[PDB]
Amino acid sequence: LEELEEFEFKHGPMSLINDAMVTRTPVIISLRNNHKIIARVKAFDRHCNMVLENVKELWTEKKGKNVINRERFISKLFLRGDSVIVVLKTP
Amino acid sequence: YHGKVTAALTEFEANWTLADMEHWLVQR
Amino acid sequence: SKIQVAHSSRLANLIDYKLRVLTQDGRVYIGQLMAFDKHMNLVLNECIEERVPKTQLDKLRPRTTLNIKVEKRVLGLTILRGEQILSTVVEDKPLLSKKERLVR
Amino acid sequence: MKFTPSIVIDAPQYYVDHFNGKYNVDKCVILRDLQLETDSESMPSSLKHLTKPTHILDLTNNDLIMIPDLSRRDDIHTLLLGRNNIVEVDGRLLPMNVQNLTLSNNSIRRFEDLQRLRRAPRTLKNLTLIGNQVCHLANYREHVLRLVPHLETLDFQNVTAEERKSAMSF
Amino acid sequence: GIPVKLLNEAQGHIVSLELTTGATYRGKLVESEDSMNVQLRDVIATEPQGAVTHMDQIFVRGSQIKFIVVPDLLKNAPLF
Amino acid sequence: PELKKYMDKKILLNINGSRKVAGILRGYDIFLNVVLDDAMEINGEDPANNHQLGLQTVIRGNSIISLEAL
Amino acid sequence: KLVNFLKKLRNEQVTIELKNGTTVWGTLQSVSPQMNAILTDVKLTLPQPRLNKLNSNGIAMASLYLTGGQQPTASDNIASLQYINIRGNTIRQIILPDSLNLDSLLV
Amino acid sequence: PVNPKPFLKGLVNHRVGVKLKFNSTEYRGTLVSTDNYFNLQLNEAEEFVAGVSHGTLGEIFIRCNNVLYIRELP
Amino acid sequence: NDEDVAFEYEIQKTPQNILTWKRYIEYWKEEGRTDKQIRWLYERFCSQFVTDTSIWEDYIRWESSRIFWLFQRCLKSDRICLSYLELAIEQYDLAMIRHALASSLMKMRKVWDPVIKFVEEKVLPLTQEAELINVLLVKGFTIWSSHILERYLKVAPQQKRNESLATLALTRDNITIKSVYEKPFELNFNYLASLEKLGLDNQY
RNA sequence: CGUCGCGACCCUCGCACUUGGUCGCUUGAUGUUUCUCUUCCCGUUCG
Repeated sequence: LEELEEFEFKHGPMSLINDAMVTRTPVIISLRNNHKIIARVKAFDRHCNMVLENVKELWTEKKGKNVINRERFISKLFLRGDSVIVVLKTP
Repeated sequence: YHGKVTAALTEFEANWTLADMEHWLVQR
Repeated sequence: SKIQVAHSSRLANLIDYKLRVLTQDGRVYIGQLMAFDKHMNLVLNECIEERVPKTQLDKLRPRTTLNIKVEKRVLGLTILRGEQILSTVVEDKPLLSKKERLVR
Repeated sequence: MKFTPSIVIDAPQYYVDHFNGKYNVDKCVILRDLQLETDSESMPSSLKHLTKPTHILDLTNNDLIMIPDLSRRDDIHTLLLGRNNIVEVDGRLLPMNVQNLTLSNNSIRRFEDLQRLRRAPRTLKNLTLIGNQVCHLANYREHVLRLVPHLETLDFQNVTAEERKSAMSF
Repeated sequence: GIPVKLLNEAQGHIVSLELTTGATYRGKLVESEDSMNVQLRDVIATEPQGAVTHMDQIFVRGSQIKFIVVPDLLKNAPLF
Repeated sequence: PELKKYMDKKILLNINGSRKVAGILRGYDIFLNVVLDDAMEINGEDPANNHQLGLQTVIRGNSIISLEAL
Repeated sequence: KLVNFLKKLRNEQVTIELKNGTTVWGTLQSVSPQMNAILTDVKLTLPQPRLNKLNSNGIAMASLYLTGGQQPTASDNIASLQYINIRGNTIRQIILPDSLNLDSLLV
Repeated sequence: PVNPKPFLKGLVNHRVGVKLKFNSTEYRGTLVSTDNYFNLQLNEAEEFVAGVSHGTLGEIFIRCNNVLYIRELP
Repeated sequence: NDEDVAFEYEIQKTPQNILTWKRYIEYWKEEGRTDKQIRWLYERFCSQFVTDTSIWEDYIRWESSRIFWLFQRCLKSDRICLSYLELAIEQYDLAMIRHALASSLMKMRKVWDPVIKFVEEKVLPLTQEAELINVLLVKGFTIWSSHILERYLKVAPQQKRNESLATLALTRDNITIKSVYEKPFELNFNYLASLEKLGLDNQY
């Protein structure tokens, strides 16, 4: 069983997340509510659940006919994986 | 008692109401 | 004032407790939990639904001075499907049946 | 007796069906014949222990001189105060959503004792004032009606359209 | 567990069920399945807006059931 | 799906997107996929607005909301 | 995997954020295998701007009010609950304690 | 014939356009790897919303459930 | 605030109704009165019931250094002292752990096995060729562990007698072993060694 | 669109374990779809 998990996280698409975790580089996760999160991956699983460090959350909100950016810094966070649209490797 | 005190053993062992408020509630 | 329940109370302990069950379309179902399921399918006895009408929803905006007049349906013995439950909240504990009042 | 926390906490709570006919759904809290005399330095702070939600509060035959300050209750749609010694009907003190109020056999003696019924919430549908001295007075019913014209029933007799249309003309 | 078994005990009785669409159906439960699929016969249907209509027989997919209302007698069932 | 009682009978399905399809049930599936012969898209009382679909029509089961006899 | 990490956070204060944007501050008491949380001494909240966008947030505001805990008329619609059980599919995020030694929990 | 997974395993190292079922977003990039659950890794990706590019992203991992279709790009 | 007085009058109605005091305490927890205030209320809750220890055990369950101080008081004033045995063992000052436990056995005792391990296992490891001939020639040309072992052997059965004797030997209880043995080869030779080291040559 | 009722004419004589038909609401209130505001007496609350 679990040997397949160690295969898929090493060769398959989640090797990106794994590389970002091992090299400690931040990833720009993009969520289903159009929030971005910029964060370090500390752990993940096959559902793309994640434990994240130094989370910066970013989004726009609207006042009338114009938009104002909003921001949060969260020290430690867990992300349920069903909400992830895309994860981007920060250059 | 757990036996009786003796010095040689002692040294090693040591080197190891309603009335409080009722009347007040009758006037407050 | 309100009911306190022990912190260890899993859903299996809340049988015969009257729950408020909150659901994905903004409605609440209130009834004594008779049984449940791995999915959180629930059986609610003597169930009553409440919803907040669109006329009252405005009163939830910023200015207990708000007084929402919800709309209710008495459903009766009801099975909720698990997909619809967002959350459950305890409203009341198992009461004595009014039979038990009877002196003789 | 007078109001104390154990009295308000221990009080029998049970679901009744009188408002539904089929299902037992209204929690009825019973405080009957209990001879609670009212004391502002003991009662309202005891009533902070009255369980929530509760729907019928039955304070029948108790020695209260005025309607209890349940103004903080959104839930008590029925308040029973029969045979108590209420003398004045301050509509501020009623529950916010009280629908039925039962003042039978109290000690209300003049319309001046009723005048603050005008302040009662517009949710109030049912009133009973039988056996008060006030019920003997001339034009009593028309007075209560123009104080609170949105009653559907007063003294268990239906408020007809002509009674309401009269009362609202003042 | 018990909630689906209760929907087996309701066979032969008039169930009322609401869909995720808001449509309501009320009729005799002639079949039911572990997925909460149901078959209703002699069915009073109702569009989400309240426009009533009537149908001889209907099958409803479990995924789309919001809740099912069951006769009061079954609160006496031996399941509980 | 103990759906066999509908086989080779005409049925009307309400399916996702408030769409409706009518046709002759020729087969069904564990997931409640169905096959319709002589299928038609229904969207009004006017037969000029309803569209005859293809000779065979497979409906993916998670889309079906209800399946009503005719 | 990582639900077995969350199972270690018992008796610790978390801010769960739901899919609909409601934030549940509370003491975490349980996490089922399917991420069903149980929390006590809870404070539900809806972020300020969401109360102005009723086409998206009317359902969220209605579910918050109908919890019966919104006796406070505080802005941002605070509701206080002694106990809540949250179905795991509704969780968006869990904001964890800052002092949590993640390594000892993950390893 | 070519079954879905053999086909997608054939597009690896070729440029594909993954249209998402949401936001009208389509990602155009070189497909590097894919999961049995059809998760995708793209490299050299370009975000397009409604045909207007939001510029090159580098590497992206795209969760399977967001995908409407993958098309090969000639 | 007013609300306390509503419980105070209830205490004046029927002061031995324990549930009144409990609900009063509960309200003071829910609002969060200070520790020094809640201490006064718990001491009232005890003083109105000074004949029964169970309310002291609830107090200790809230006071949980002052919980150790009041526990020393409650041990001075026996099932609660039995409940204290795990806390008392960790003090390691053997007179203070053992005296209250033997008092509880006197007014019964369940510590009789944990303290035995406190002798052979806990105390004893720490309290314990040509060079030998050189030492002997130089001589020629010129007890808490013991008490713990004696206490354990006071009510020990016959099967553990040898073990108790061995523990006494490991505690360097030469005089104690010499006295007790005066009333297996290894025990006899240990008594030999006690006589030989104590300098009782004529008996040796 | 529906729905709670309200009030009149039409059904039943009474001790059990869904009273029935019909008309007005010219409002008695209420929920829900689709299309395109000034002013004067006054009740009650807030800081």
